[PDB]
Amino acid sequence: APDREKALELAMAQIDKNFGKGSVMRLGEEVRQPISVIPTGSISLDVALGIGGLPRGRVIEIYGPESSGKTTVALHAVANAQAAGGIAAFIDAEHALDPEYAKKLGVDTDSLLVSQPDTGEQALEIADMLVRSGALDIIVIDSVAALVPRAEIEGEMGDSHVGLQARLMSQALRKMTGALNNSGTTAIFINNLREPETTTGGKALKFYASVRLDVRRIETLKDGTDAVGNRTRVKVVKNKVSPPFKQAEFDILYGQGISREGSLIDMGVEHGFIRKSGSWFTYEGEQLGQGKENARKFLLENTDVANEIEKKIKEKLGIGAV
Ligand SMILES: Nc1ncnc2c1ncn2[C@@H]1O[C@H](COP(=O)(O)OP(=O)(O)O)[C@@H](O)[C@H]1O
Repeated sequence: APDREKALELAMAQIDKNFGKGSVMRLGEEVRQPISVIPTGSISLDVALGIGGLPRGRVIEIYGPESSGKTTVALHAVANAQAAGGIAAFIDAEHALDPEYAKKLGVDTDSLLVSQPDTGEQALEIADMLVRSGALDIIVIDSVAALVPRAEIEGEMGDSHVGLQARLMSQALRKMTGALNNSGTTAIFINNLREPETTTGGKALKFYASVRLDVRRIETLKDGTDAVGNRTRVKVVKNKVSPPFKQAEFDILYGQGISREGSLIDMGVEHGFIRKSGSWFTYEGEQLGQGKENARKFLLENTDVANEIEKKIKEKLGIGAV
């Protein structure tokens, strides 16, 4: 009488109809809902997400230690959203943002809303007010930790020293998500997890997110033996719109953003478009140079190649039709 796959498809169906598409899913599954998305600025991370980038109208949490490449992504995400003619807001609570570096990643700074809240309540509340005007495509809150409650800010005693900063973050997200879905704004929270919850407030963010990225630093790019950039490693630990747990890597050169050419090489090799004699890179017969850097340089100067490689890697995977 029983047929496990039949009874299982049925189960899953009911499950998703009760809690939302993606509440349960086979990892090897290949999602075909192309969503609305905001390119991460990293082809690999975009593919890692399985949907081409950050989903729209969702709470995204990008965590990791200082200098791991988080902000940069966050910024690239803002740049891509703006080229699509979208409006961006930046709830700054750290006062670190280097707009000069931002423009370099393609961000139109003169049109970027910025706010520098006095208290945690304020910060979130200002983000909420903006979000629910449906004008914004993306909003970035720098530093989950920085959202300290007002009571703590103003001199207030070690009396009523409850876990209020996390309750703060729960109530705020309880109501913002609603707006975020209707508005379609993607909200990236930047949780610098460094130095019981991930920064006190990220405990409630662990559940409200639709996507959580574990940004980490893994190597220092040198080519020979000198300071150039660093290779980041992102892990999609949570993904409610596609099979989670995938991993993507990329290079961020000092003063520049996520290296396109760099990626192209990586993405290329793992897909046999570009062959890597051991320590020499080549493409369709053409020699790119020894050392990932000479090739990087090669592809930067020979804009024609790279562009056809991007084509091939894209053709094979996505950013296409549906
Ligand atoms: N203001 C800046 N000027 C030059 N390079 C920067 C700047 N900000 C970030 N970078 C580059 O981006 C890399 C990652 O930094 P970032 O992602 O901003 O730190 P975090 O992980 O705290 O967000 C840095 O190692 C550097 O290569």
